[PDB]
Amino acid sequence: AAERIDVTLPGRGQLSGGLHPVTRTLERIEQCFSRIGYEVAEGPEVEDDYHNFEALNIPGHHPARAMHDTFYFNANMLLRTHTSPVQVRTMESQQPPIRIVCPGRVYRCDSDLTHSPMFHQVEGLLVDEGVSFADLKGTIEEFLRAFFEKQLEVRFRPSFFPFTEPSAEVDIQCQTGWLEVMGCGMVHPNVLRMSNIDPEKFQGFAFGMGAERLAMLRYGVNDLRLFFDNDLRFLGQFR
Amino acid sequence: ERIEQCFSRIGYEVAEGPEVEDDYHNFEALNIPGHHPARAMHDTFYFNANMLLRTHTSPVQVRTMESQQPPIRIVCPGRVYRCDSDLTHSPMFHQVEGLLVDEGVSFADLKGTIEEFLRAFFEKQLEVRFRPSFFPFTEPSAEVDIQCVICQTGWLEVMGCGMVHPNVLRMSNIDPEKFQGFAFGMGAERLAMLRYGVNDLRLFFDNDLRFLGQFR
Amino acid sequence: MKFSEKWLRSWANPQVSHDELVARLSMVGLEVDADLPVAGAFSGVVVGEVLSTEQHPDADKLRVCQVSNGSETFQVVCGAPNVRAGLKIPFAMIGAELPDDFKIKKAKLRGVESFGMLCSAKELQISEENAGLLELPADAPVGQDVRTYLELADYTIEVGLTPNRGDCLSLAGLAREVSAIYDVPLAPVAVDAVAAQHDETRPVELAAPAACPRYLGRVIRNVDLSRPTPLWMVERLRRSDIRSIDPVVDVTNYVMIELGQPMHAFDLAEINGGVRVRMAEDGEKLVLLDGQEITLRADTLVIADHQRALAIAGVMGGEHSGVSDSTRDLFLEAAFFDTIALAGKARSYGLHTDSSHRFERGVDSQLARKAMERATRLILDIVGGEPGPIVEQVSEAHLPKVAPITLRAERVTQMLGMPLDAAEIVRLLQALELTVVADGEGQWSVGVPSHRFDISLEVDLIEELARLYGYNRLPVRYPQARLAPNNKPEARAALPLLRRLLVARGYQEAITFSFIDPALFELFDPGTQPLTLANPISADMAAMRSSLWPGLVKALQHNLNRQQSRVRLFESGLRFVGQLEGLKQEAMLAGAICGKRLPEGWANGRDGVDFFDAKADVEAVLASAGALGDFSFVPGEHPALHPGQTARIEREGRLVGYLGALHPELAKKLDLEQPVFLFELLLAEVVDGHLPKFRELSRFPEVRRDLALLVDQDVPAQDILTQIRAAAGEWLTDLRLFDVYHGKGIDPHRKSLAVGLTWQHPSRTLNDDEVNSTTQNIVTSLEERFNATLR
Amino acid sequence: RYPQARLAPNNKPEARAALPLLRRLLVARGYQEAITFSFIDPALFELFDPGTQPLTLANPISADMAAMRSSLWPGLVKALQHNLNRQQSRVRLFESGLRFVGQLEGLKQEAMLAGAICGKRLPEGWANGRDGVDFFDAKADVEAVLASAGALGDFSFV
Ligand SMILES: O=C(Nc1cccc(S(=O)(=O)N2CCN(c3ccccn3)CC2)c1)Nc1nccs1
Ligand SMILES: O=C(Nc1cccc(S(=O)(=O)N2CCN(c3ccccn3)CC2)c1)Nc1nccs1
Repeated sequence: AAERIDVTLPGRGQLSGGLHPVTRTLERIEQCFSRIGYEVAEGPEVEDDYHNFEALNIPGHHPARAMHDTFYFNANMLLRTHTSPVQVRTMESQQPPIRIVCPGRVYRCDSDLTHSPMFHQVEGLLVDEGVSFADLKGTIEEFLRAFFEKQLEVRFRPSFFPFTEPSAEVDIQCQTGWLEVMGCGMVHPNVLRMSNIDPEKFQGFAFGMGAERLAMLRYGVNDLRLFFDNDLRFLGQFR
Repeated sequence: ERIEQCFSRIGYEVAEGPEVEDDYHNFEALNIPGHHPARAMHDTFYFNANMLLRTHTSPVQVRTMESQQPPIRIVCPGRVYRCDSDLTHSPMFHQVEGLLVDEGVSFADLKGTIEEFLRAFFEKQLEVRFRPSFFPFTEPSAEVDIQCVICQTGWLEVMGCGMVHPNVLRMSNIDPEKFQGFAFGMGAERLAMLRYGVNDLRLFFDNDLRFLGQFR
Repeated sequence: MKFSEKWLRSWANPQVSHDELVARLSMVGLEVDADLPVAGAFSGVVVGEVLSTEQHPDADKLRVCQVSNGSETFQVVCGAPNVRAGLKIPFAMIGAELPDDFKIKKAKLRGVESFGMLCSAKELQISEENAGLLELPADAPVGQDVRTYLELADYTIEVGLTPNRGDCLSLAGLAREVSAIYDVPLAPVAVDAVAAQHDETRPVELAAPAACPRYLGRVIRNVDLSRPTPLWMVERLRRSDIRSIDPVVDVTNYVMIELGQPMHAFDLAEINGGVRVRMAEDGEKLVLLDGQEITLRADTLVIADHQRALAIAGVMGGEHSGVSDSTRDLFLEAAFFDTIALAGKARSYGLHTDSSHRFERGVDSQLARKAMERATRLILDIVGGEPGPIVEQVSEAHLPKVAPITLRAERVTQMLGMPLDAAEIVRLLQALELTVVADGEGQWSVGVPSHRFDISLEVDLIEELARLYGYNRLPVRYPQARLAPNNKPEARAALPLLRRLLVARGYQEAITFSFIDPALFELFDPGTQPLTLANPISADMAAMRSSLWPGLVKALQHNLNRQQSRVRLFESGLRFVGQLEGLKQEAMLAGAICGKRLPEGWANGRDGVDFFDAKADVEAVLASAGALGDFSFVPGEHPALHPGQTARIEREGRLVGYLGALHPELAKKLDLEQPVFLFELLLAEVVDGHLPKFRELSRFPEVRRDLALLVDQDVPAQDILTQIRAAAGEWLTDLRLFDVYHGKGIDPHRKSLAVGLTWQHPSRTLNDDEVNSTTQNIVTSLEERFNATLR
Repeated sequence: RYPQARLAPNNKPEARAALPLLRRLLVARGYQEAITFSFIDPALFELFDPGTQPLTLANPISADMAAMRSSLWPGLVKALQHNLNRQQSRVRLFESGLRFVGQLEGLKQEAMLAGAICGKRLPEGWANGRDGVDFFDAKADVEAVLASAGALGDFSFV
């Protein structure tokens, strides 16, 4: 009959912190693919003009190669504009089948409020014998449903990219009732050829998506500048 | 965790079910008839005439076959129970069971799967051998062997597998003429003992901090 | 199934070493469990004959023998009690090298010269018999190498058969296999009919033709049961782990092991007007030959006469109707019993026999007659007698028939992953005695032989091809899959995640038995009826757990008893609630802590763990999917926990679990001197959380004010903080309780609460007037609900 | 349509501590993940790395974003002070990312894990002591990381 009574007071010590929203996003994208045989690929951030442009059918005179859009160290060395060079390094190092996802930090010179000089993107590449545009549609449609946890409507619009043919801009529902979320396309024959993969035998599809863009849609983030500021009042919201 | 990962990385879904089961899901649905010695009180723990403690994780797989139509790619890790315990065998232990059911599944597919899982799990390009055996739920059935590389001809029996018997699919409303399937099973303590060099099975259930602290 | 290799080779000789054979058998589905030699090595030992014996003139325990080796007579001194004229024995000649490097030399035993040694089974490593000399048959060939005569150049192979290979429970079956595997000629024992010497018979009735569609019976008159079982039969049975008991049982066992047909002999005098094969009457009593008095069920098939039951058909004979010392005439039985009609019947009466095993697994439905003729010849050769004619009762409509199977070459190619040539398919199947006949392009019609009870479907035929071709010769492929990207919801805290969290927070994972002692169950859960096992392994492992705490507390004390002081354990697993009707099987996460708050170290304080340490670990788990705000710890009560230190954890009113100090009274009963803290959570209620929803950050500074409050000692701090939020306004961005004081400086029935209130306006700076207005209305609210005061 | 695949079971080695694992460990140990720009101010680069010539961009977006980082510390310290200037007192941050060592010829691009802590040892609370963080608090967080794949004995602090 001893009075050792106490109450509902908070626990003692330190509790858990958290991950950055972009980290959460990248982890989530990787999982959608790594669950179905895709291997996560990584490569350097400082790249050469061959792996970053030439090997992806972006010629010398192409405006994307200009100092207005690309950060250069010298004439041939730069900061990668996309994660595609990692995929190129894979195509050269091995023969098909290829199933890879390439998450990473990428850089653009032409920054502003709506665009950041550094940002994260994920890129996919599948190269095998009987790969069709139907395979690409199915893959993209199922990933978006999985990622956004909704049986949403997916729309494909014809677009142009130098590395793919046919190329498409992918839309999901939410002033037009539709939102552009990612790009994809069937790997251009010259792209495979250049990396010693016979376009007559093998086919392939690739895609890309912006991590900050996806994070902003998922969590309702308005200003892109919040991601790189690292205010604890912003970060603490993703515990 | 390690076994699940080997499969969940290639489209297999983790399945769970109850520990207290009925004789239909545990035996009947797996071609184990009434008079079968496995059904005796010498080997199975009973609550009454029809309710028992599951002898294997296969009933979870049966519950999946009834709930859905092919394709099926599942791994079933869980606690299972045997009445006929001793020093070398425990009354409670863990096992993982797999099930793949699709249109063109062959014995070659089964060999390939089992061979690659063992190499992955044991992190060695070891040699794998298949010996013909008999199980009521599979036909053809096999006992799988690996070399004594992880330490009487330099071979060890590690698991079983087989092509799902037509009557097993039929009973669970899956047409054997259209679909084929393979299943397998492995003992978690057996694998743990080979991997970590554990001698006495009684160590797992004793929970001495001097044993557990070695796996940090 | 144990057998002599020499005997097997006499029927089917693979022409490969013993090692090659033991290897292939396991690779074809007949796993060798043991392979051992029959005897020890030796040379120069031959069959010798004792011509005469005399008393040794200077040693009473010794004898002087004149022994012939068929070529020469030798004088040999022998001390064995059984040495006498006429005996055929193993004679070790001067030169002979006996087991464990023992060379025979010329000797002079007590003045008398000896030119060899006479042997016992032990001396030759043949048997453990060292009583006297190994008395060889009267008709043994003198001069012959004893190793040759006794066929000591042999192995015994033991096979672990699968229940589908009932056919291999005999040498006839095993030889048939060997011939199919190696594609070699099969030389079976030729069994000629024994012609009837008289016309004496007994009637035979098939009152249950479905259970017994074939029964054979023979009368054998005037047998001499004093006569011995011949050595060849004894050795053949011994090499199959069958002990020699009597000539009649030895013949019936021999035939069963040679051909695979269990047979029985009855004392003819014990058959009251012929045999009646029928189902037993309910409660009919039979005393077995072993003495057991069985009380039969109507489902059981028996062999009876016109007066009573004689034996439990296919399993065991009765005492009153077996062979005895008085027996002058026999009645032989050879039958086919349906596998279904017998399945589990021997086990249900607590019995298992070599006959029961064979019939349940299946005996060749056509074998009875061949086996009957074989046993008849052997009987006459061993015990004599005059045979009568065979009485065959057969029900054609009940004989087993397996419909012909249609095998498609396409289906073999599919399963195996490679095609097989039609000639190879036919060759292989025919070797197993299957009847293959073409039935169109890439299709056949196969018939199953009378010894195979496991073949009935196309897949059984494909198995046979796979098996004989070789499993490890077959291709290796990886299954194809049309896969789509997928993932589980983002805002969920799975068990693997939570396990890793608790590891980071310094816990060790435990695994305890689900079944526990009812006494323990009752301590942690008073009044509740556990879900009890009908057949527990022991009485203290009879109750299905309703909580993971009994097991954890038990593992914690096991460690405390093993010089451990800081114990932090956690477990996940099911709990079993209620009885079978409405039984709930719910996955739980539970933890138990005791000892110091931190490990022993130079920078760590020496304080002991308390309630708030366990609470912190629970809060961390509950916050794993961003839904900590949905949980509330309310002052509760639990029979296994300290009433002053228990928290009931809830979500939207629903019970999540309990957190508290183990009840001191329970500790006493469990012999625990230290305080121990337990928590248990329903995972179903923990897993779901919430996806982050971004809220815009203000560009303006925050404003903080601190408050010291005097309240009743028994008013919960959570109640006060809840009231504060209710009165703080929209702009409150933080509320921290940074101090609790209950000492000398204030009334002993009151306590002081130091709180930090933080506010931030989204679009402007906050002025001192509005903050002071809010602060006062929080105070006024607290004075009205809890009669609070400012320190 | 969904693309077909002949897949085999596979897995990475058991005894390895991957970055996702270590990130979650530090979260449990009360850290917040940060993401900073790879390119920093040469003046800052020179403070944390005296004597070293940074790998400089030809066309930086601004002059204070012209040097490729050799350490994740300048960025973390900068994010820590940004928070300190915004009424935060207990700051615990961690980051993973590449460092750039040398000039183009023989440039090393190595993945790093870095952390920065300041303020009180524990959050403000009734049951927590009011002591400030020190060297041994950071050491504990490092030991935990280094012990993640059962090889803590292989590491030495000199
Ligand atoms: O093909 C790809 N990626 C790919 C495919 C389609 C769309 C996109 S995307 O939407 O991210 N976008 C499209 C617009 N982009 C452009 C356009 C022109 C020039 C540079 N950038 C940026 C990337 C990425 N990679 C390969 N690697 C190896 C072989 S093919
Ligand atoms: O088929 C399986 N499992 C399976 C397959 C082969 C081998 C093994 S095993 O080696 O673990 N062993 C074999 C021996 N066992 C036996 C044998 C006879 C009776 C009972 N038990 C225990 C399990 C498990 N499951 C299915 N679920 C649904 C449909 S099929």
